[PDB]
Parts: sequence; C-alpha cells; structure tokens
Amino acid sequence: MSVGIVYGDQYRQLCCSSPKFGDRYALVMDLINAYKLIPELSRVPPLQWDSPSRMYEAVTAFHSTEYVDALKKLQMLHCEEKELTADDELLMDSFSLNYDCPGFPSVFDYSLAAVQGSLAAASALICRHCEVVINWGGGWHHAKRSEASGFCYLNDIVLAIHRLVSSQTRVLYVDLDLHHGDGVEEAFWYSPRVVTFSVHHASPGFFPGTGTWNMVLPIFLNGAGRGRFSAFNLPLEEGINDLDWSNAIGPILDSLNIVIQPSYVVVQCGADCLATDPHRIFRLTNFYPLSGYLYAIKKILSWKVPTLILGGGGYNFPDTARLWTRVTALTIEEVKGKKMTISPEIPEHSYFSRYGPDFELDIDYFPHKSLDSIQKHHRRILEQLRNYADLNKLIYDYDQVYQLY
Ligand SMILES: [K+]
Ligand SMILES: [K+]
Ligand SMILES: [Zn+2]
Repeated sequence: MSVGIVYGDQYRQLCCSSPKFGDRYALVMDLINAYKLIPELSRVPPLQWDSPSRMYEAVTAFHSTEYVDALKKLQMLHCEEKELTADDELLMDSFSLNYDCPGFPSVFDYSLAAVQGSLAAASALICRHCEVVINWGGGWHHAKRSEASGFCYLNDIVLAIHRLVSSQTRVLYVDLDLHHGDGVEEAFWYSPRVVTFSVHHASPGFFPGTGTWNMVLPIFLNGAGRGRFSAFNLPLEEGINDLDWSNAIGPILDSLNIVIQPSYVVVQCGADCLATDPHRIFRLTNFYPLSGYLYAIKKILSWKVPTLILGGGGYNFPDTARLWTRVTALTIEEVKGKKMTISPEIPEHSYFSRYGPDFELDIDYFPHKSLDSIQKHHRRILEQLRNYADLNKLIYDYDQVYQLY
C-alpha cells in the first residue's frame, strides 16, 4: 500500500550538482510537490554509512577499489582547481573518466548520492516499509565495474539489485530508457536469479552499440554459464509510437513475470524515449486517458510485486518532470487505490516558467503512426524464455505464455 520516494535537502543539492543533468531533479520533485503528491508518499531517506570503510565496502560490492579511488581523486582534483598531471590524465583515461564522463567538483558525492538513494529504496522494499519506492535521482545503468560510461559513474541499479538478491530471491530488471541497459546486463550476465530486460533504440554508431545482433553471421548473446538465456533485449528502429512500443513490450513483460515469478521488480524509467527528448528517436508521450511508459508501469504494478522505479536518461528537463510526475501519480493510484487528479494546467511553483509557453502537463506533441521486426523479436524472445525456463527447471503454462503474444 505504501509508496516511498527518495528525497532530502543534501540529496537534492547533490542530484542537482552535475553539469549534464543540472537542476532536472529539482524540477521533477517540485512538479510532484506542486501537484500535492508528497503527502501520499513516504520519504525514504538516502542511506548513509558508519565510516568510510563501510561506504567503500558497499560500493566495491560491484565497483573496483582502484576505480572508486580514481573517482574520489577526480573530485579532489576538480575541487583544488589543480590542473591534472599527465600521470593523472592517463589514470582517469584508464577508467573512461573523460569525454562524456568528465570530472567536476562534486563528481564522487553526486555519483554516490544515487547509490545512497537506490540502496535505501531497496532496504525499504526488503523490510516491507513500502510496496513501491521511486528514486528519480537514480537509474545510472551504463556504469561498469571499472569504467564510467554515458554520464554514469557508479551503478546505483547494480548495487540496489545486489542488496535485493542478498536479502530463493529472483529480481526482474526492466530498462525502459532509450539506451541499452548494458551495465546492469553485464553485472548479472552469469546469474539466473537476476533476469535483465532492456527495450531500446539500436542502430549503427548509436550508444552503446549492445542489446542487439553482434559480431563475435551476427549472434544475439543472452547471458552465460548459470545465467545463459537470462539477458533479454528488444532493439527497435527509430520513430516508434506509444501503441507500437506498448504492443512490443507488453507480452514480453507479462511472459517474464509469469515464468520468473520475481520477488522484486526494478524498473529504469529513463525519459529519453519521449517524442520531445532532444535525441528525437522514439515518439513516446506522457498522455493518460496512452503513454507507453504509463502502460508499462501500470502492467508491472498490476503484478503486485515489490517494485523499485528509477530515473535515468531524459534531456528535456520539463518533459522529464511531466512524465515522472504522471508515473508517480499512477504509482499512487495503482498501489494505494487512491485516484490522484492532476490538473492539465501546470500549478504555480518555483519552476513554473520552465513549462512555457503552453504550461500544460501533456508534452507538446501530436502522435501519428510509427511491426514485422517486432514479430521476429517476439518469436526469438518467446524461444529464449523457453530455454531460460528449461535451463532453470521452471514450471509454467507454455500455452498461456504463447497466447500473450
Ligand atoms: K533500455
Ligand atoms: K542475468
Ligand atoms: Zn538514455
């Protein structure tokens, strides 16, 4: 019944301290506040640690000591306004702490804050304080063991899932971001207990290039060892709309829930599939009568499985706030059974000016038409799900699953 959301004063400051995402988190939490949702939500405080040793122990559950050390040293150098020595440039380069993942004065505290948020969110599900927890400061799916990638420095998702599986525990991870959830997929590549499902754009030279047919004829990789068939991917061509994306993923989600019977669901809800994201690749909306995002979240919540909802990508800050406000309101409705009426007019607040010139909740887009490739992927995914079920000796109505598709 209880819906948790991660916020706090320091957390807000840190989530708003990065050059790439600026004040997006402030717009998200202030639009949620403006629509009077905060009293319906349980504040989940970010996790803090008893010592540096305890913080390091927690982060190095996934990340390497040398990577965490390099990330902490990058923050120190950007704070002293020290020019990096040639030696320091090579160190940072070795961890990809450069180009799209640059240093900045708060890079470690900013990155860690996401981990603090998503770990606290996982704990609140484990002790059953909340049935769903939202962290709009998390979702950094690209970060690897020893590599920064796609403005992801620490993988708050991997650390949250590790806490859930450590708490027979199975986790279904659903990645709705425009980009492939490569970092989360890789971390659990060998585990049958964490099934990863990413739906994303893939095309030649599009970041990160995984989650699709790869040269090793190209083959579709899907995990290894005990984790064989446990990594699911739906790559989609540009231009897909709400209905087609919904019809593409809906049967996959329902089939994974039926076969896996997850103890926890973790959803990455990156907003860069919106028609108005500057990426301009997918044509998803935040519309509610239907938004692909809201269709997906409503389906996942209907399973009544303890669920972690995270952010991620989303480069139109006002449209990201607009979508994540509706996801939050939908979450309250579905979990609490309490209808939350949201005025189509953006309420007056701190950031009202940023919603111009229309100042409406619906993103300013008129959907039109975007099927063949989806059917091929459906046959391949249904096949892979059977192989996953067979390998792990899982019992399920094959016909019931076939019928979803
Ligand atoms: K994705
Ligand atoms: K896996
Ligand atoms: Zn993205």
